[PDB]
Amino acid sequence: REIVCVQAGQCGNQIGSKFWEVISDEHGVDPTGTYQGDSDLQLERINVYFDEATGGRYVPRSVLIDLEPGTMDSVRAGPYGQIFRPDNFIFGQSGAGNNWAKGHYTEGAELIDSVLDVCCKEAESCDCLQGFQICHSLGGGTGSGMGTLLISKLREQYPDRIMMTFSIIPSPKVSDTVVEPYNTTLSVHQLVENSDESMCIDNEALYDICFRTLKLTTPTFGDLNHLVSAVVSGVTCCLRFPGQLNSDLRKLAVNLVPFPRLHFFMMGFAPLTSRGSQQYRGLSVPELTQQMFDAKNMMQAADPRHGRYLTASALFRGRMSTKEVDEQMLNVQNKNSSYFIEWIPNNIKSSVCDIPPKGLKMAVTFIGNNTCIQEMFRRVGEQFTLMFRRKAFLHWYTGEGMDEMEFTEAESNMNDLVSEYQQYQDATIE
Amino acid sequence: REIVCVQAGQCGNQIGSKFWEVISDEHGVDPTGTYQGDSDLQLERINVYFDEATGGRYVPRSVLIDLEPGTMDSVRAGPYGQIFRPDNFIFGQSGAGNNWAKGHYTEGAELIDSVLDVCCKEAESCDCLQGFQICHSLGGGTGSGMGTLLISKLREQYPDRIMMTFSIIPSPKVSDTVVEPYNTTLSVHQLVENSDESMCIDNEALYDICFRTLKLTTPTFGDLNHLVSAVVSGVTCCLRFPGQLNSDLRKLAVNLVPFPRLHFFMMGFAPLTSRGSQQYRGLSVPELTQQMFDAKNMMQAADPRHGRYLTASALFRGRMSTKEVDEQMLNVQNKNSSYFIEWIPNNIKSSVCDIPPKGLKMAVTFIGNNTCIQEMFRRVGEQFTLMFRRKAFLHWYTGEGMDEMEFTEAESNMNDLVSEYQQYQDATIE
Amino acid sequence: KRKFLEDRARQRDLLRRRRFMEVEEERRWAQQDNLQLRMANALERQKE
Amino acid sequence: YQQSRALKKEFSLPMVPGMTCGEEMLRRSYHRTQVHGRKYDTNTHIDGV
Amino acid sequence: QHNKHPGKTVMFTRKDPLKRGLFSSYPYIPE
Amino acid sequence: HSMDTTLFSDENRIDRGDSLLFHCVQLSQGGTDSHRYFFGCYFPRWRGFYMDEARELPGPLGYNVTRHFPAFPFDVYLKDDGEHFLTDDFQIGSIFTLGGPLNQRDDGQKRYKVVHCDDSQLRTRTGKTLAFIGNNVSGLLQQTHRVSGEAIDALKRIREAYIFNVGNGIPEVGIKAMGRHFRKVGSDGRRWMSYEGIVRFVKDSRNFNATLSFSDTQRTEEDVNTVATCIYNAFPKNEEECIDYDFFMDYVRGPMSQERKDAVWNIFRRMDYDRDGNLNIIDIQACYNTQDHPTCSVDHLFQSDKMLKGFLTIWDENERCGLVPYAEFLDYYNGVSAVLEDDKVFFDVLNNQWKLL
Amino acid sequence: REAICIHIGQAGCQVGNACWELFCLEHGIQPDGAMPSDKTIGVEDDAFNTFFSETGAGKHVPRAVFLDLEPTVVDEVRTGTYRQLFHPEQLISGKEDAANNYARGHYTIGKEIVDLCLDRIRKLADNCTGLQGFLVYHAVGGGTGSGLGALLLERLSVDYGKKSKLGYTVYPSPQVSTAVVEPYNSVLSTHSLLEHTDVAAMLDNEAIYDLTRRNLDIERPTYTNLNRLIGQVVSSLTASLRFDGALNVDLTEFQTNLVPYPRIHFVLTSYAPVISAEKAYHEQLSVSEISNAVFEPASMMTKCDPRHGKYMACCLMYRGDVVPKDVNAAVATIKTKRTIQFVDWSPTGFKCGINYQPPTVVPGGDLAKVQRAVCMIANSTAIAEVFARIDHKFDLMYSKRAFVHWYVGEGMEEGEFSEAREDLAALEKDYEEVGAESADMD
Amino acid sequence: FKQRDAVIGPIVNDTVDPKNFLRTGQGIKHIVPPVPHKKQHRKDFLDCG
Ligand SMILES: Nc1nc2c(ncn2[C@@H]2O[C@H](COP(=O)(O)OP(=O)(O)OP(=O)(O)O)[C@@H](O)[C@H]2O)c(=O)[nH]1
Ligand SMILES: Nc1nc2c(ncn2[C@@H]2O[C@H](COP(=O)(O)OP(=O)(O)O)[C@@H](O)[C@H]2O)c(=O)[nH]1
Ligand SMILES: Nc1nc2c(ncn2[C@@H]2O[C@H](COP(=O)(O)OP(=O)(O)O)[C@@H](O)[C@H]2O)c(=O)[nH]1
Ligand SMILES: [Mg+2]
Repeated sequence: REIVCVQAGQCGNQIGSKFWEVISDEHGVDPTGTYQGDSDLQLERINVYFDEATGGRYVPRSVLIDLEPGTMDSVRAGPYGQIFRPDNFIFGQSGAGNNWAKGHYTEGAELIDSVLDVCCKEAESCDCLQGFQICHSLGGGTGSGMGTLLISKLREQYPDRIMMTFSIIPSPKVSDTVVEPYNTTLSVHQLVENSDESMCIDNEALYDICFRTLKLTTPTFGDLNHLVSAVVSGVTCCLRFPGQLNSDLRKLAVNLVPFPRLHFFMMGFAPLTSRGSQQYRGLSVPELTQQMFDAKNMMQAADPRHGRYLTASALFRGRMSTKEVDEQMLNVQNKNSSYFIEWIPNNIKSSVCDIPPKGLKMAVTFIGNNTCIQEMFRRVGEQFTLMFRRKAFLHWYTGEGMDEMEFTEAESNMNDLVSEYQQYQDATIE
Repeated sequence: REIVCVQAGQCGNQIGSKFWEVISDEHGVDPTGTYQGDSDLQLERINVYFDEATGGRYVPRSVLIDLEPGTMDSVRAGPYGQIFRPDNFIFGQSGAGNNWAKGHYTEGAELIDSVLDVCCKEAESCDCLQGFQICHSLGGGTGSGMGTLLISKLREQYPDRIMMTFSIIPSPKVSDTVVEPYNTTLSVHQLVENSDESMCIDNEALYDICFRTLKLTTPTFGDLNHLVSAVVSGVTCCLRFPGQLNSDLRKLAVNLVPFPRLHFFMMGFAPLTSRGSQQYRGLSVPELTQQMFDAKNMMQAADPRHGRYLTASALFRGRMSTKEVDEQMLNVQNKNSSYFIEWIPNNIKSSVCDIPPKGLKMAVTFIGNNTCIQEMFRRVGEQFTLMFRRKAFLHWYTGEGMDEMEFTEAESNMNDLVSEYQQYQDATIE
Repeated sequence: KRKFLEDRARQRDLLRRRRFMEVEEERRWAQQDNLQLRMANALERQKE
Repeated sequence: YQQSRALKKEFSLPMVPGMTCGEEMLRRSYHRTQVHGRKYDTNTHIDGV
Repeated sequence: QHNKHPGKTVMFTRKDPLKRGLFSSYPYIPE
Repeated sequence: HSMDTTLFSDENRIDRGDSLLFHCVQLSQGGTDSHRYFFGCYFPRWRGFYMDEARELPGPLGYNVTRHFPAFPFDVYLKDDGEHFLTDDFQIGSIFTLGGPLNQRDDGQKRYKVVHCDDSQLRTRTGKTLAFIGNNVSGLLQQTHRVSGEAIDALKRIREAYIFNVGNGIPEVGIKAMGRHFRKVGSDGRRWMSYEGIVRFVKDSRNFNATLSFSDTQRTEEDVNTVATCIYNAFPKNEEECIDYDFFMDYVRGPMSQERKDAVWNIFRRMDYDRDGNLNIIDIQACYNTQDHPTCSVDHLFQSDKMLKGFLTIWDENERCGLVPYAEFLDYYNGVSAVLEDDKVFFDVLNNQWKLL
Repeated sequence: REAICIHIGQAGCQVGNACWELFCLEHGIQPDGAMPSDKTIGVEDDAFNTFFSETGAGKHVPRAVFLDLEPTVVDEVRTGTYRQLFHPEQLISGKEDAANNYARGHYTIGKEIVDLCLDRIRKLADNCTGLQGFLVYHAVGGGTGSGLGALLLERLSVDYGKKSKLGYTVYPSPQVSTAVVEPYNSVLSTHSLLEHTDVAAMLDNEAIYDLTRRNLDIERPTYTNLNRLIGQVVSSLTASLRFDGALNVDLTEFQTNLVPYPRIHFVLTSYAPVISAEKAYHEQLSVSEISNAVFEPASMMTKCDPRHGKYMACCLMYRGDVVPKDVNAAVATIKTKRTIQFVDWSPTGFKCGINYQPPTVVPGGDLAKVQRAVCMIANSTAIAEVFARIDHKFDLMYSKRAFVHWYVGEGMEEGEFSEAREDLAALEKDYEEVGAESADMD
Repeated sequence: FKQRDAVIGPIVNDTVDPKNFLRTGQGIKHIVPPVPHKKQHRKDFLDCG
């Protein structure tokens, strides 16, 4: 049961570099690729993310794509950069310019065949292939355009597998790019047709996590990308270690998505402890559950108090009783019953895995499907309508060749997604 | 079972010198002709390419022909030049001038009798004669004209043997000679009637092999001719070493050619991989098959994706299991079924030989009969028609004496070859 | 019966030994290829 | 009972999802080397003979 | 001024939330 | 041309190469270290060699496949005196050490013993005459060392005191309890003796004592301190001032052949169904053979079940958790091997003792 | 004499580990399969035979298959302590799970695997000479347990015919729950269990958690405790085949005495001396006290109260040092009680069995060592309350088609939901009708 | 027992045009055709008399 990773654009390549550092650390792989680990439990599932090269070595099943190699030169120069296969780096000769149409239509069609050749070579090497995993930002240029292009091609070629994306979405307070509403709207239109499950992260939520919870004096993008790599490596943990109640990506999808358009989820990771307070709170399943539901620990700007939970999932790592997990999930559902959709009798799935991450006694990752996500799309649609009515920057996209009708389709589809969420929020038994 | 080699023109003599270096290395023959090998397996089939001279020495059964001795004087001065029999070098006193008619009619008919006398002496010296093998370029002058003259004479005198050719053909992007379309068209007209099996190589394709796959910083014609000599010595390996499933040139022809005009093949050799990359990918039978079908590893500019495979052959060298070979060839035929002609139930023949080339764990040479070769002939016919309407450079050929009807028949015959390939591509059962 | 059982034990031991020897040969070849690659790289650097 | 020629190997602390400091800011020169568009071999390390 | 997460904490739990450690209990019926 | 040729056989290749394959085991008192297996190869062209570790794990189709990872990567290693490793250093029964651990599976320097050697593809046999085989400076130090006679007399009287007082005239149980305070195994792979441990050891012989008056207690303390000082200074010390347990039992128990150690380890391997270093007391109860013993079958002087209970008594941790480590088993069989002289008697009683499959 | 065990999915394999641990320790087979030749009383002494067969070299191997779609649990068995006990062919594992979808297990993936399982079961059934039933362990809450369990029971029922099939089944608990789609899988499972099982025993984890908290003194229980209790129950029921006793009970006698009508085959199970070692020194444990214990609802392994219904038949298994006169006095005391009621058409409500072998003690276990125990299986109308709550939860979700597109995509008609829900409604009405006192002339 | 296959890779240059943009409801759906199955109602209905 093998996962294939794709890293696209600057954000994607940097997060991927930190992810593969975290994964190589957990399995005890030296940056030369030699296994130096200390338990058989590490070796028996190494195949899930690594392929074996001759006399010891392991290589990571990842494709790196970007339109200008600058980020790739930074990752190759990094401390773990040597592990990556040279043939797996695909690049053009000029940048995306933060423009969706350029990234999708001009350099996209030029590069895409070499990316599909690498992705097929990587997928067909697996003895049994599990879903794909993609990291990119939606506000950028090559991230949005090449991510959605590649996703559409892989969905044509592998329609029976799972398609999973991790995605960075524009903050509500400060933009990093002026033309963000167009790129976001078009990318969400592509995702709602093509994707099976999508996670959304706001950089503002990670900044507030770092400053309030971890009280870091001088955080850097390495810390934010470490938090993301921690949750990403946590969702798959039950795939690759033994446990009392095994779980799988398809089982999460089957339990989380009630209807096929409603596949956008909130993410969190629980055992964040402040730099000077570990003496004040012992580890326990209640403590993890309390942090798990605190909105302070959620990586999106929308708050649960304005919506209702359709479904949620918790994956526990560590040696613990099943009774405490079940009774905690019962107590939280019973005490807060107004925030759970009433025509579903139990919204939370639990799973338990024996092997915690190194240096932590226990950990949990939380995935939540909540209707308050509709507030983000409404805000993006407002900003899109403000820009489009005045043709604010439209000549770039139209000059590349886009039909204006594409923009009205994407707006209508997002507005219908918001309406569908609002209708399911206020549904009743009668 | 003895093969006789013919080397014609500059390209042929240069490739031949490197080929006989490779063969002398594989059988451990010193440049003085003394056997210095380290296994009996080398000696027991030495007769296939060498004759025995007195008190130890071996001499190679090859004829070198050219119209100006410059190349021959360069190869004779080379490090292995002494091995060649002095009486086997035949040369004139003035060049072919890159003109087919000069090479075929004036100096060709002048020299050809001394070449036929040497070839007959060599054929009648064998205890049992296998087919002839000839290396030449089609774009040149003496190579094309005198090579095809000699081919016609040998087919008159030895119609029951095999005729095999390795031939260099003009690149689609840059010409090495201005009058290439005439010489190529007339030579292909001669070959399709006379030849039994013809292999085609683009120098541009070898450049792309070196740059993309091998990443050489400063390649030289010695490297291109080494790749060709490697493949050439690989096709004959099962003739001259033991194995689990023996094969032969006649058996290859019987399995590859469905109808007698369809005898033009694509070539490839698999364990090509750059010195930087080799740490990242181990050799294995799936790996050889993956490289084997990658159009990147094929020595012609036409790509298989625009055509369909009628037949293919793979020759494996080494001690290996038959299960992986047979099941890999089945899996490739089943998964890519649209690229395989559907009215043949199995398109691939396999063969297995115990002895790999020195310093490689495993190797395969691939021969493919694919309809996408029709686009190359169409391109040559287009350029020929462009030149002929304007009578381009025709006075050279007409002044030597050629009738224009040769040009109109050769153009018509190539056009009919393109049409017949196109009809079998789109044929159906009904 | 005792003789048959001890013969079967010896046969099983031989089978296990062969299965180990295969992997040993694999590893030895890998090391040889690595050293060959090292020498080729050194030659290229000197020429440059 | 003395240690022989080969040396002890040291292993670094685990990577907890929190509790990391800004070690990337301790450098004082951030020149970037072009590898992909220029070097055919890239920065592949091959050991000495 | 530092920006803040716009969500306030609502959900609360406790250790050992069940009554006497039992999920449910049957009533007493006399005789 | 035989019918059982593999891919890398010389009959299937033109090129040739030289090498030397070998298998190794680890010399340690730890239970888990006994199950491990290693293999490697030696290249005399560069005088460099590597070594791997082999493990058995379930495969993709269900049956077990073997997996390996480096334990010592390719390098040109040197001895303690700087000389290189020649071909003669990899003979059967050669003990050598290379250096500190290079992975996380070990915690200290360890010794390795070659158990198998193959030279079907070796063409350069190098060897230095009048030289020691392997890297075994500790064994040379033990061979060249000499101990004092009064130390041997002190250990003789101490052994007598344990055999009578701590046992009940049964020498095996007496010798077994003699190494009770030195059960812990260090990162080196061998057990160490401290001076305070030696003082506690000598005091437990129940021989240096008298009436509970103050002067008599002081005299007994002085006597036991003098004896412990005499024993402690007669053996070589390492850093942190400790001596070796194996060299101690070389003069308490005596020399022991390799065959006896192999048979004891084979019994331990058969009885251990997990791959930890512990035995369960229920397995010992089920696999012992009190029933066919002649003192219970033909003489009827002892009862079978009572003698079984008495045998279960002697283990130090039978009433609390029921786990018997490797060191306790080896101590019991050290006593057993010390008691008997002849080889065939030892092997017969060893086979009759346990009714394993 | 012989019985074959079939373990399906995660719960069934994990319960199998505890069962075979217990049966090994009770008979005396070592983990590598070898009796010391002392644990038996002489030659012609064949008690293991119900569960083990010996090879000609004297190794023992057990009469079981392990079925799973994911490798991990079976690979844990392959790498664990009992590696040498099982035959490698017996441990069957697929590549990927049924992802909590009954439709995926039944139609897509189990359909590929079912003939290998049937061939293995055939290889077991050929090595028997008095096979008298199949024991099946599975959970109906998960995808492969429901779908492949149903498909396999259908195939077994066609191929073997009259041979009995007894199921131990983990049903979705009434308020502890682990996955959202549990009601759909449990509803679809129950149709097959209705048609293709002779007696079905129902279990809920919430009841065994309550029992281990209340009676045992365990603050933080886990699934291994529940599995040890299940293993004890199975050992008690099969002890009647394996050891000497005053009143033996063959597996056909259970079906003859306990089942009044062919649809009325769902039974409650309870076990009496669940007690800790520290508690054991404060209390005597007489026959009448444990007989009084098996009738309290705090003793039950399913969350239902039998005081809300009427008993039709009870089967009481006593093992250990018991005398029949004390069993008769106990049963007469139970009969006097006013809160225990039997339907008026069942006057002779009890079947008794008495076996001399006391229950075995497992080294890591949590039960005390006791000289006697009693185990009860009983048929009661109270079970109708369990179906009403599952059916209500199904109706709540299905009113909005909450998840149906997964099931329809993996190959199932929407009609199958309504059919199954109506079949459970008819089963509910059967339990209403059978429990109605007498009749009327008009 | 399936072992890995070999793929030659497709060509998708000419399939991307700005005039053929994605529309609503055009996503790729994998729907397995339904296969009917028989059922066996061996158990008789309740006959309590
Ligand atoms: N008593 C007990 N219940 C268990 C055990 N394992 C899982 N369960 C319960 O059974 C249900 C889950 O069923 P599973 O066995 O995991 O389902 P499955 O057979 O693996 O089906 P798939 O998920 O499709 O592979 C939940 O209600 C769990 O609480 C166990 O070991 N003992
Ligand atoms: N978390 C995180 N966000 C990033 C990183 N790099 C860029 N971003 C964000 O991603 C958006 C910019 O997209 P970008 O990656 O530059 O798009 P591209 O030009 O197509 O590669 C902005 O919101 C950045 O704040 C990173 O390393 N980590
Ligand atoms: N691959 C390869 N091609 C060659 C070599 N020498 C010449 N050619 C090609 O052959 C063609 C020239 O033909 P040439 O041999 O000069 O014809 P000739 O004058 O009749 O001998 C050009 O396309 C050259 O690029 C060689 O050593 N290797
Ligand atoms: Mg499962």
